[PDB]
Amino acid sequence: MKDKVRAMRSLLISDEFAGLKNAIDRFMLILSTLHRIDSASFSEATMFRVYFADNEQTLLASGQTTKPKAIPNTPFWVITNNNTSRKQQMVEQVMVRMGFPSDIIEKVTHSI
Repeated sequence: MKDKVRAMRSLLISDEFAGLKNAIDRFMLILSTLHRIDSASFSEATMFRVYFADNEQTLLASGQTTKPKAIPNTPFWVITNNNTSRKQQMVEQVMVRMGFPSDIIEKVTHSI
């Protein structure tokens, strides 16, 4: 887990992440990165209100105004009809389930 923590820390100080001025894109890059780091763990944590799916329609079936969006470089979709607080909670839920320690989770969610 220490190397996974290191990867999330590396994201937070990366040029790509720093350049993002909007919460939605930071949210998305965080999710993409979590999947990159451990796709199996990410899959379990997200497929476990429904926030995530492996297709757009499932999320539209949950609600027509959920504004589902594809998580880049993954097979997954996430609802985006939400504020930054809710985005933070979603990322926390995922990262807790994937086994991350709270310290890095706080830094990652605060960055959204």
